[PDB]
Amino acid sequence: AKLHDYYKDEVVKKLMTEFNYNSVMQVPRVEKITLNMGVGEAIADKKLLDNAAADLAAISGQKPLITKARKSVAGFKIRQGYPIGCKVTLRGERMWEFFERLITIAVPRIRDFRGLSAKSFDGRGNYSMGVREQIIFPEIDYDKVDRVRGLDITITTTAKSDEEGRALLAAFDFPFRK
Amino acid sequence: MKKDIHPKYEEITASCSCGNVMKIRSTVGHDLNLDVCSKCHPFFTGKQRDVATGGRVDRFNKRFNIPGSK
RNA sequence: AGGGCUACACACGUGCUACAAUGGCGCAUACAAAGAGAAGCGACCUCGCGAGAGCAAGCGGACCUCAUAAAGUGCGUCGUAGUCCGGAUUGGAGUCUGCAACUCGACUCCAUGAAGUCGGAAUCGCUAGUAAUCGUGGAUCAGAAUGCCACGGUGAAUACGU
RNA sequence: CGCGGGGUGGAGCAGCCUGGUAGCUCGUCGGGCUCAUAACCCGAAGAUCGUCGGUUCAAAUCCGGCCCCCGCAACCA
RNA sequence: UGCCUGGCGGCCGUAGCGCGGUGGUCCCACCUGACCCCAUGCCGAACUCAGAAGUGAAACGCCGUAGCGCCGAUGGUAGUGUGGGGUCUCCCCAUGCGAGAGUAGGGAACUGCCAGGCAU
RNA sequence: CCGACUUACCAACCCGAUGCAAACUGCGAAUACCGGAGAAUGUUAUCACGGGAGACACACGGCGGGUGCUAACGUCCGUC
RNA sequence: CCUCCUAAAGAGUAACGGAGGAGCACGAAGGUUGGCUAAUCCUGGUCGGACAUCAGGAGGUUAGUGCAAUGGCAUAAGCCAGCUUGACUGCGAGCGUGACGGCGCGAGCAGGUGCGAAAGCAGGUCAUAGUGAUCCGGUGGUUCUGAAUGGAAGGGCCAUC
Repeated sequence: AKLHDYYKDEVVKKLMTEFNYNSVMQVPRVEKITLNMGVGEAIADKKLLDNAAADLAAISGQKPLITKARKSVAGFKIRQGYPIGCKVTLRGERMWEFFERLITIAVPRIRDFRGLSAKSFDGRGNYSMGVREQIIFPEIDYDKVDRVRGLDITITTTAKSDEEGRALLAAFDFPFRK
Repeated sequence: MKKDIHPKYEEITASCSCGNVMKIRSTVGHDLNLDVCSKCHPFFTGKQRDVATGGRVDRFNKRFNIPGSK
């Protein structure tokens, strides 16, 4: 995982020293990147479910855990235990390797989106990147029956607070949105 | 490490760098927080004349009458 | 001055282009009349896929030019398949006329490419150079015709009977 | 009971035995007729053939069961 | 005998919570690597496996702390058996029983078991 | 149209106080109830199974409470 | 017929008293093993409102529970995945219980079975509801009888409509 080798070799000392920390798991350490993707229900025949499956497929090769509408209450309606969003809690060291393009030069894709700010990660250092447009692997075809917009990417952190959050996400590199 | 899903993940070795080491990133303005114009450069060539006609090697000083050619 | 006159959901009157195999597709090939033109029409030249571009004779009009009629013919070609018709739409590039082509232009061009497979009830025009069809030219016109006006090709069916 | 018979575009009717097709009429919404209106004529729209399943190029139709009605069934100590 | 971690406890909010401070080969976590058992409605994060260094940070023991939760007297007080009265579904009086809440105040825990380190 | 320099203005969560309950409890007597050990008294009362029944139409009164107008020489139950 | 109260701290308790429901659903919604933890509000967010999903936090059961209500629960009883069919037959110590009919509950025995390394478990469903006495007839089993004898009907016994 070269981003995480960059963090092991270069960033851990940069961050440790500059923030004056005393122990290695006191120091910042970027954890468990997760995603969602929320579908406009699954549709009457489960076709927007297929659309969850190929979009996940775009940046995790797996299958979805697939989250279910536990309660269903107001306006999206019914079933109260049928499939909805598309979560992946990614693999470890490999997930950190994914992190080599997974929110670094994910930029030729980006057109703006509501996340990625060095002010509006939560007051707990936890954040969600809703990307819209798929990263690109280099293989054949670009007819995926596309679901144009997808993927809230919820990065998780050894972070409890504002200061560990902007340790990450900003000057760990890649930069936040300017 | 469950050995039975996830079929690819890494195989180019993640080459991207500038424009030039497979695919693009360019400048320090690599945060791409806007859309696509699809309409600027080369018509806007760095200049504001939008296709004057085919090249002459004369290009005289002032004025004319086209159907008299005198 | 800028919008609007030109909107668009929809219904109606008129003309357009076609639905094909008498045909459509390519090359080659033949014979029109009538017109308009000085601040206009504008060859030949050399470029340009094309529109056009630029250089410039010439014209003052049976002289030059707009301007090469086209369909038709001749051979190849497609083989009834919404196509090799039709090409509207729509993207991009391009030419152009002009204070200015976005609302709202004309035109080239490349790509893509829909409806239409003879059309209820109803309904119009037509007897002869007429009908049908092919193309030409001009007035309005800075530019901007599918229409208007006129021009000529090829050129018919039939009206028994009131 | 057992038997028979029915279960059609909003509504009311066509197709039914080797079957081939969703028809007709009202009601709709637009057209046509006449100087205009009236009615008249007309185009279009409007369905799983109550349900499931078996077959042929063919099931609205023929077969069982489901589900739903209805006629008869002088049947239940 | 003492100090400390851990397993198994007794008892099971005076035991808990917050708050603030402390500790690392003794053990315990996190912890790195997952090849192989095994495992993820997907995910070595979890479960599981191989294991040092890092590290006491987070976790967890420990220590201080009454903010909180909690326990909580004494007295009085309502209610009540029975027995007697005035009357109304209302109390007094006899004598027994006598709360709940609040108050003073207590209160951050005592305790058995084997093992392991350390002190001795 | 976003949002906020800008609170001038509203009532939710929350906070403090205060009251209420048949079908409310983080709390709880008296008494009644079960079983146990012992003292006393009690013509064994009680307890088994047999002969014989009458009975199942009760009201005011204290005590507790439903209905009712905390009406009824009401009504229905519990207790005495 | 079921749940609360009246109903007086055992519990039975009455009224055209007060308030709600049931007349099944069940082939996993049962068993067993193995695992796992809610409502709710807030902080941030691809479009959903922060009020369908996501991560985090606060919360600490206020959710869940096939179907009222009451009790229940975190060993979950709830949520899930495998294997599985103890929704076992014969019995049944002892009892709460009802005038009776009758209803309920149960360790263990014996057999045969499934899960589990295993101790262990399971004789349905977390509990209380989901029903119908006898007669007659009906189908099935039977090592029971089967009017002179042998067989048969018929009847008995058992299973079930």
